[PDB]
Amino acid sequence: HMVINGEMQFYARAKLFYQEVPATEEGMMGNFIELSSPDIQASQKFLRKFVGGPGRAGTDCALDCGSGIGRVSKHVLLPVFNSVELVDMMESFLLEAQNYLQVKGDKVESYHCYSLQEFTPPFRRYDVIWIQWVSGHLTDKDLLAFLSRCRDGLKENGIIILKDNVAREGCILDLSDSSVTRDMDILRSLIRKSGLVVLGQEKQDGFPEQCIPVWMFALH
Amino acid sequence: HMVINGEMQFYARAKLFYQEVPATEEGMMGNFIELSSPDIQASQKFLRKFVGGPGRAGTDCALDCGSGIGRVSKHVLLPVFNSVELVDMMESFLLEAQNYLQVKGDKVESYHCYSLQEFTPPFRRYDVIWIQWVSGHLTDKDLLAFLSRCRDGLKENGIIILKDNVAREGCILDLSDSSVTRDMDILRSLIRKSGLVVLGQEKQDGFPEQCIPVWMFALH
Amino acid sequence: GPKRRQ
Amino acid sequence: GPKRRQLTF
Ligand SMILES: Nc1ncnc2c1ncn2[C@@H]1O[C@H](CSCC[C@H](N)C(=O)O)[C@@H](O)[C@H]1O
Ligand SMILES: Nc1ncnc2c1ncn2[C@@H]1O[C@H](CSCC[C@H](N)C(=O)O)[C@@H](O)[C@H]1O
Ligand SMILES: [Cl-]
Ligand SMILES: [Cl-]
Ligand SMILES: [Cl-]
Repeated sequence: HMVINGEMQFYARAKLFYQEVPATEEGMMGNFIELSSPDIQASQKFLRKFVGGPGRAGTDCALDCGSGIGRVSKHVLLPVFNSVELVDMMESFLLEAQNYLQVKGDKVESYHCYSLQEFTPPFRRYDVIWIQWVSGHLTDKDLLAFLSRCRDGLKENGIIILKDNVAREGCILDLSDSSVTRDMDILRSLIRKSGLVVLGQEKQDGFPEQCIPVWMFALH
Repeated sequence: HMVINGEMQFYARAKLFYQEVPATEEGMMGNFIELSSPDIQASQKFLRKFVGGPGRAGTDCALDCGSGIGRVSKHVLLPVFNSVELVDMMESFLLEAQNYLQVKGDKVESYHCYSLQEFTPPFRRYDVIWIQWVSGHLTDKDLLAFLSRCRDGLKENGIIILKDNVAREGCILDLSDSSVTRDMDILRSLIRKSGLVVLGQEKQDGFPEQCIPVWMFALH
Repeated sequence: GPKRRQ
Repeated sequence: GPKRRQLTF
């Protein structure tokens, strides 16, 4: 398997990249702003399948990991959960979130400014942990560790929702933004080693074929 | 396998790294100066197997790629070839090469200050093209293309000598010096795709277990 | 976010 | 040049 040495340079380049990313929806989507609306629609449906019900994930608390300005929180999490917490490494994005979230912002418990590879989700606190388009910014070693700590942050019947780009074959390391586009097999291996099981799995439809496929995973 | 996007960042970081490497044999060896002597002895013996006599590479002209200050030129190439050319992206190393290659500098035809991924070797000019401890600084795409251009630079019966670290399993991307350490399957795959075949190959002896293995390849 | 293919 | 070998966990 491929391995990345010198993480210090990896994470540092990512911060320099995001310092120049506008705190707007267009910034979050990497100039694929037109894909935000189908992303929201598919996520809302996927979330409804694993939340609310007997033996299903509760609706009390959620965590938005790599939240950016809170695009996912505003349109997916805050309508469903009583309180949502955002965590992101860019304080400029967490600051703008208070504007962008508008009324839904009233249900935000806290804005945590942390890098995920240094963050420990509070123990047994969340019904749902949402990890969207940020797992590629962690090395395989750091992603494995973070998923394990997320699992410990789950309440009873809690789940982790992971949504990200997944290559059909062969990984891509983008040094411009310090991200790894993993493929299906290596991503499943990392999920397995972390002690998590795949509950549900759906490919994002309606996205242009020129884009890397996007997948949603329900994990616990 | 792995694909690297953002090649601009990759090569820029490597120049920043080598700007702090001292223009000495110890600097060329990444501080492993104790390994320079067994490296040179194995390279000398390996070269003798493929040079001189009918059907084998001539002794008139050699190209030293990623030469640094000319460690390989001084101890391996200049005792054998009538003229040697050095190519390296670092002006500081090539300036020092002129002083470092004192006793045999009269046989050094040129000091080319260029990056290998931007360098076109002259058509059918070289009996031997030596590529040691620099192929890891080129992306797969750029190394593949560079090896194809080197093939065109060979005179009839000429050969490419590739010497580098070969990972035991999987590839290692090191962001501190902008290098990729490839395993044997990936390396042989790039040699093949470039239109070259392995005339011979030999593992470096006398090297420590604490270091990645080193291999020599004769290509034509 | 979304990224282009190769 | 030479590099130290990495470990696999
Ligand atoms: N190592 C890291 N730790 C925490 N956050 C990170 C991170 N690397 C990148 N990020 C954040 O991850 C976000 C990726 S853009 C995605 C934003 C949001 N998940 C959405 O779907 O709209 C950016 O806000 C960036 O600041
Ligand atoms: N893209 C590139 N183009 C040309 N030279 C490069 C390069 N990337 C790294 N180098 C050079 O490759 C050398 C690696 S140190 C190895 C030096 C020499 N081959 C020896 O064995 O003694 C450095 O001098 C560095 O300047
Ligand atoms: Cl599973
Ligand atoms: Cl190894
Ligand atoms: Cl090991």
